[PDB]
Amino acid sequence: GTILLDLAPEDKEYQSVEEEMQSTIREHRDGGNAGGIFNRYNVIRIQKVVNKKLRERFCHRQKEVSEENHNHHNERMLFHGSPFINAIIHKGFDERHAYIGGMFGAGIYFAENSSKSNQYVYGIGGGTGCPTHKDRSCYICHRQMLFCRVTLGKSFLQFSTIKMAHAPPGHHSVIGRPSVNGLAYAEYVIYRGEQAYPEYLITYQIMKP
Ligand SMILES: CCN(C(=O)C1CCN(S(=O)(=O)c2cc3c(ccn3C(C)=O)cc2Br)CC1)c1cccc(C)c1
Ligand SMILES: [Cl-]
Ligand SMILES: [Cl-]
Ligand SMILES: [Cl-]
Ligand SMILES: [Cl-]
Ligand SMILES: [Cl-]
Ligand SMILES: [Zn+2]
Repeated sequence: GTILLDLAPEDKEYQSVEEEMQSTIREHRDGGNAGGIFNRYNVIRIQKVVNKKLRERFCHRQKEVSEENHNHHNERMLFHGSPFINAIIHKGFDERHAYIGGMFGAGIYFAENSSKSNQYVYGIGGGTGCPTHKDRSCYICHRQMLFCRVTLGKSFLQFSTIKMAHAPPGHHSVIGRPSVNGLAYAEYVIYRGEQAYPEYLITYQIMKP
């Protein structure tokens, strides 16, 4: 039931998304190992993901969370990267595919920094990089990430690794927060797929500095 609406680069909605993507790039602690060395993307395409059933599921859950959290669903626009974008835009996020070994356990991970999500596009820690050149810093091959609506509800703030299966009691999400001698950039984790909607599909390259 998914329809992808291609946005014209002249569209202000396209430009809004690209601006968020470009302006949230950060220098990463790993010197570029996972996601590559760049300070700018070349955006190839931005598509709006239209899926009535997925939207219904997302909205139903958002209403529940809102009622459970003093009428604040705390929706945030956040980036997601993984090798599973094609499945996500058709069937949604599915925590049954999330396993307990992750830094914050069996959840679906999002970032406020696009360059953090870019570290996951080819796998955890960038995997082995692009299929053709096996280069995590490939400047040739195309990449995709999502810019998603994410229902956070009441977030549990976590500063170090804790492998949990579900949000803590009374909460709807976990935020891995920067701390001294800890994380550098925030990571946002939900443990129910229906708390995210894959609003925008971005096709891009990283650019060589
Ligand atoms: C960013 C961290 N991260 C995730 O959050 C994963 C969470 C689970 N997802 S998921 O979107 O729910 C998901 C995972 C899937 C599939 C089909 C196979 N999958 C397999 C084998 O996993 C579909 C989806 Br709809 C994809 C995103 C991740 C990212 C890259 C690689 C891996 C293993 C996990
Ligand atoms: Cl416009
Ligand atoms: Cl980092
Ligand atoms: Cl193309
Ligand atoms: Cl829709
Ligand atoms: Cl897939
Ligand atoms: Zn390549």
